[PDB]
Amino acid sequence: SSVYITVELAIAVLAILGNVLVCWAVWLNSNLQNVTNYFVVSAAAADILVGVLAIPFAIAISTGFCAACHGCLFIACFVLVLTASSIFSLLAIAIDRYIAIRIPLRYNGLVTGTRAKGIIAICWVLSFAIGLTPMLGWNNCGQPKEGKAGCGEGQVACLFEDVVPMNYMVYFNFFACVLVPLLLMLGVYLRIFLAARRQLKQMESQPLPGERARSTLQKEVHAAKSLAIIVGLFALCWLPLHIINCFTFFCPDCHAPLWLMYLAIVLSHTNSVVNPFIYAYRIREFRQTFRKIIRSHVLRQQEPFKAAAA
Ligand SMILES: CCNC(=O)[C@H]1O[C@@H](n2cnc3c(N)nc(NCCc4ccc(CCC(=O)O)cc4)nc32)[C@H](O)[C@@H]1O
Repeated sequence: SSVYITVELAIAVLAILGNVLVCWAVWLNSNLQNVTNYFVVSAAAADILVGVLAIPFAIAISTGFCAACHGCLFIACFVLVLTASSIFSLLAIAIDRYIAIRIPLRYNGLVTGTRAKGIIAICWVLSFAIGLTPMLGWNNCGQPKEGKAGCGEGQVACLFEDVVPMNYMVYFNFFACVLVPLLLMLGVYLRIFLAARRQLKQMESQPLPGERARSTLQKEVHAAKSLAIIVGLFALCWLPLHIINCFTFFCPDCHAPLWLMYLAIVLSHTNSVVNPFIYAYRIREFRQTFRKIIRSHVLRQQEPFKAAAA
């Protein structure tokens, strides 16, 4: 459906705009320049690449244009590399927040700029490795479906499920790229929520009653509700599609309809617009820099059209 195409491109636009806004905001505002926001900006940079490249490629993965088998496989693998990078760098934000809340005394000496650049280098090496695995031999290109070839000789209708094996999708891709990060981000959230709960408990003993503690609680509560949003949206966005993959593979009896496939693919991509944008938006310092960039842009654009009194 062209309804799928337009929704897909609408999301691609929002993915670029929101995340460019996050990258501009960190580049302009001096106060936003800390190690946490290197992770935020890396997730944002990975989201831009999803919007600019991965989403267009994922549309071609549905249109079924005629291509060589491995060339079609190449396009599908690149979707996987670019989406994985967006997941792994989002996970880095979560891990950074965990170390901030659990070990606040040692955070600065521990999460240094050199180490942060190392963590995101690993994210890409991970995304390349998992995403390009089907290219090294784990593919369906041994038996190209030539019945559908009206394609030329040695060409196939370029479909994801045609070229990418479902045992790779379920055993490797779903496990490594969705479930494990989701389980870890959930783990991180539960611990951050726990710390905040225990903190409030010990303030109720009121030995001070507390003002150093008062802000600590506010930090932990803020971090708790931010990570609830990250994880909740991540699960809402990525689980439906991958469960369908487990549906298709683990249950060869029972297949999902076409409209449902598109909806799930679209949902998978919308994680790139909301994560980590909503996390960023939730910080007041991000929100006020957003307002300044937007308002400045609108005023610089509208001023030539604004007539003086005479
Ligand atoms: C790292 C995580 N990456 C991903 O999950 C990314 O890969 C892609 N994807 C992961 N599973 C899948 C998946 N089952 N089908 C697709 N498209 C194919 C759509 C489709 C296939 C077959 C048929 C029936 C054939 C016919 O009779 O006409 C119709 C539509 N893309 C995926 C997504 O773009 C995601 O963002």
